[PDB]
This record gives sequence, C-alpha cells and structure tokens, in this order.
Amino acid sequence: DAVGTGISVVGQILGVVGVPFAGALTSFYQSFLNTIWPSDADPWKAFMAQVEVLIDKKIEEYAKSKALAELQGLQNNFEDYVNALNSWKKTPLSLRSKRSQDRIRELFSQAESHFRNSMPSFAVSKFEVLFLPTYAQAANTHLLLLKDAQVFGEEWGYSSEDVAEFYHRQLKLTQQYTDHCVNWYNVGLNGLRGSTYDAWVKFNRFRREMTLTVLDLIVLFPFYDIRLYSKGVKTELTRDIFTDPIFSLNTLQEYGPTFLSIENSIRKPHLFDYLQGIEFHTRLQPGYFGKDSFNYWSGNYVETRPSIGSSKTITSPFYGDKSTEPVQKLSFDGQKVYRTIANTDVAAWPNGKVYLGVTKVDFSQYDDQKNETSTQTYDSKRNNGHVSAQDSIDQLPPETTDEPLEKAYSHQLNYAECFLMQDRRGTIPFFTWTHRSVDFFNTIDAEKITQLPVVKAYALSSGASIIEGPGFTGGNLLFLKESSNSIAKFKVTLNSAALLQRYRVRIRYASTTNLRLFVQNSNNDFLVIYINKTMNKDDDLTYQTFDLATTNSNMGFSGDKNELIIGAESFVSNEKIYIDKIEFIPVQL
Repeated sequence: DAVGTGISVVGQILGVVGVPFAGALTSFYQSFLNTIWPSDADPWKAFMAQVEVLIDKKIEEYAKSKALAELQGLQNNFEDYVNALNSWKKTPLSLRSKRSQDRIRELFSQAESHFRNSMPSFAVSKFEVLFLPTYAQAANTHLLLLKDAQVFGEEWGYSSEDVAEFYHRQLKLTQQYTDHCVNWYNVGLNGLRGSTYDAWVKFNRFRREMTLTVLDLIVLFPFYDIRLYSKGVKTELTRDIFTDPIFSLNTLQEYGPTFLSIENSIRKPHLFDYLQGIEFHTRLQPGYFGKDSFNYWSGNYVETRPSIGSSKTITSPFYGDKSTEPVQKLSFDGQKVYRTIANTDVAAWPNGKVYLGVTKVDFSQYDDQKNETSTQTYDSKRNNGHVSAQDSIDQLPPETTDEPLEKAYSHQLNYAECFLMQDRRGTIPFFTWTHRSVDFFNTIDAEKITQLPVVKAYALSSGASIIEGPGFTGGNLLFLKESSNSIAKFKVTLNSAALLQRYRVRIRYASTTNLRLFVQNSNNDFLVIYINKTMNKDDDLTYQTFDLATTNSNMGFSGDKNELIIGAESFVSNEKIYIDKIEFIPVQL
C-alpha cells in the first residue's frame, strides 16, 4: 500500500537519523532496498497511482512510462552502488586497492549523477500534484546518497574540491526538494477546497495521505547533513492526523456537515497534549416501526492532559447532542490507544429517511509500564445487529507486520469529536491521532543531539501563540507577539549519563529582526542567544527562512526536577519571529 510503505520508510529513516552519520556505517541500505528499491518496482506503481485516486485525475501514459523507466535505471545503479559499498566497508585498510577506490567512486558518481538528472521525470509539466510521492521518495534517496560523499569521500580518493561540490549540492537540493514538495502539496490541497461534506472528506484524505507519504519524510532531510548533525539526532513528528469520519454517509452523503463548519469547528493549533478520557453521550434513533430503533452516540466531551510539567486536564467544549440515555466515561490515563474499531447501524423509513450512528467502538490500549494490552468499549446498549465500519489500521497501518501491533503501531489516539448531520440524521464522529515518535518525557539524550519541539512546553505566555506550521517542520510553530521573560516553560527528562553531561543549545527559528533570546534552566544557568534576521516581513516561510542560532556557553542539569524557560527581549510589533526546535548538543570537551 502507498501509505503503508510511506509510513514504513519514515519509521526506518527516523531511526537511521538517530545513528551517527545518519547510519552511514550500518547495514540500513539493505532494509531500505527491500522496501523502496525492490527489483519488481511495485512500490512505484503504487505511488504513481496514489494521487490519481485522490484528485481523480490521471498522468498521461507517455509521462508515466518514462518515469517508470528512469526509476528502473535508478534502482539498478543504486543497488549496484550499495553492493560495492558493503564490500568497501568490509575491506581491511591494508587490503584496500586503487582499483577498489577508482571503482567505488565511479559507481557513486554514476548513481548520484543519474539521480541528479532524473528528477525532472517526476516533476513533469501539469503533473506535479500527481507525481508527488514518487518525487519525494526519489529525492530522499538522492540525498541519502549524497551524504555518503562526506562520510567516505576522502578514503575513496576524492579531493577537497570534489567533496565540497557534493556538500554544496546537498545543501542546495535539500532546500529545493523540500520547497518543491511543500509547494505542490499546497497546490493540490487547495484544489480540493469545496463547501460540501464530500468536498471535505476528499480534502482531508489528500491532507492525510500526502502528510504520511511526503511531508513526514521531507522533515528528515536536514539530518543527512552529517557535519551539522554528526552525533545522531533524537527528534519526533508532532503533527495531528485526521482519519476519515467513522462511517460513510452512503445515501446520507448530502446530509453531512458543511466544509466550513467542519474546518471551523476542528480544534485549532495547540501545545501537544495526550488523551486522558472520553465522555460518551447516547441517544435513541427511532426506527419507524419501533422494534428497529437503536441507541447511538450523539455527542461527547474530551479530556486531554498537557505535556510533561503540567497535569491539569483540559476539557473541550461539548461536541454534538446531549444524551437521552446514560453517559459513559472512559479514561485512558496512562494508556496508549493504538486502535479503534467502530460498528454502525441503520433504520430506514418508508418515507425515504435513512438514519445512521455509531453503536460501538473498541479502544485497544497498550500500557508501557506494565507492558500489558487491553480493550475498552463504548456500547450504546441498543442495536439490531452490527453493520461494520472503521478499523483504524486501514488508515494508519503499523510500521511493520512482523511485529505485534502494540509494538509496531505508528500512531496513538489523541482526540474524538462529534459533528451533527443536517435534517437530523444523527452524528458522525472524527478521531485525531499523533505519531508514536512523541516522547512524553521530553528526554534529553546523553550521546545524541536532541530536538525539543517548542509545542512540547507545558505553558505559554500571553504574547505567544501556537500557529500552523509551514509544512516542512513535522508539526506547528510558536509565533512571538509579545516578548516576555517566560514565553514558554518546559520540563525535560535526563538520565544519569545525561546528568553528568553539559549541553550547548542551538535554536531553529525564522525571524525578521536580530534579537536576543534567553534560555534558563532550574540549575540557574542563564544563556543569551542572539538571533539574526533570516527573512523580510513580506516573505513566505520557505526552507531558506529558517536558521540555527547558538551560544558558546553551555548548560548542565541536576537531579530529577529539571525545567527550562525561554524568554526574549522586547521588539517592535509587526516583526515576525517563529521558533520551531530547541536543540541540545552534548558538549564533549
């Protein structure tokens, strides 16, 4: 499946990126070949067909076969290279010959060059939204390969000049490939904007599928720069994912909530939080003949708990209709809900009125602590049998199938919200999921470079707001309106090895002015960070607008109650400052 491969690749890359030199010295390439570059090229036909199905368009035959051809040549070159590479890696120094050198280089320049020149084949005119996943996937390989030049270049025989041409190229394409993907995503996304419920479900499916397959991959590209991130990288994807509405309004399609009411009712950008519990509200759906009436869940309240550092729960507004029957409360405090299976029911009226609603949902939860799996259920307590409906794994497959689901899932439940149908047909619920990569503990690694998404803070000041991300950061950003000393507070987790260490702090931001930022910890370290102008006010948030500001003073931590506050100095209104990640580098003096 296109999405399943995508999800699987992003899981492999996330782990490889956490290995020094982007895992360049491990056997990652073997798994990567089986998954993305298999001999039969099945994966490609899947990506090539994935978007046709989403925008309901097609890629002309010429364009489509040319692409598969370029892809055949690329798989070959690339596999050729990987084999020459395993050899090279195994060869004792003493046994490495000029023949080996000349040969491995010749292969590298061939794969890299073929890749460099193929790219346009997946970016054809009038076929950008439809070639998207293919492009992102080939791009990602070109970059995974170019970095190899910085790791092996010198022992392969390349000179300074040669090696630098590659680095320069790498920096230039990381930017280009990133921007291309975000650009065509917005173009396709916006092409699905309509006013209907139907228009929405299509709009939200492209949004999801393209995120799992492209945007989620594009965020990893910067960690291939093994000079800027030479220690391995510990990061996470924080964005929300909306699976499709729990059941399909077959004859009811027309009665679904409008586009705007759906996009204006959904929960806006916020600090990352976790599911605590769901309060189910139930009502009766009468069948015309009474014996065929059923209870279904009409509305709900949801409780979410903030990121580490704050326990206070957040109760959402009431969603949908108040119960007519008893309310059921489920609390998932301390559990990871990795799957939901809903069952539906119907009651057709002679006068043509058909009615639907959810009579049941099973929440398969997993407990990290006790390492136990269990289930929890919402049963309306009245139904004529079970028509089937949504199974989460079909939309959000796991990272591998040869792994127990509770150990291989890719997302966890985060929110549930009911929407009402027009002409009183009932309520259709929506679920929201977050990536399994999210560390609840905000752990700072002792060896690796750690990225702390700014949305992992547990508190924000009045002058700061969480805003929708540009597209290539894997989540949302913090916008700075009013500078204060406690713009945001975080609590982080360090282990013993991590406690004996000191850390240099780097900050990924985008700003229209130079300014000083301050970082404080409860260990009384106070660091001043001068950020510089990276864009003009009238600019858009593209790849080149973000940068890394750092300080030459480091900080250390103590014990188990570590907190971090970010402050800033005053700036005039009208200047835009966006902060994305706080990075910790273990200063090994």
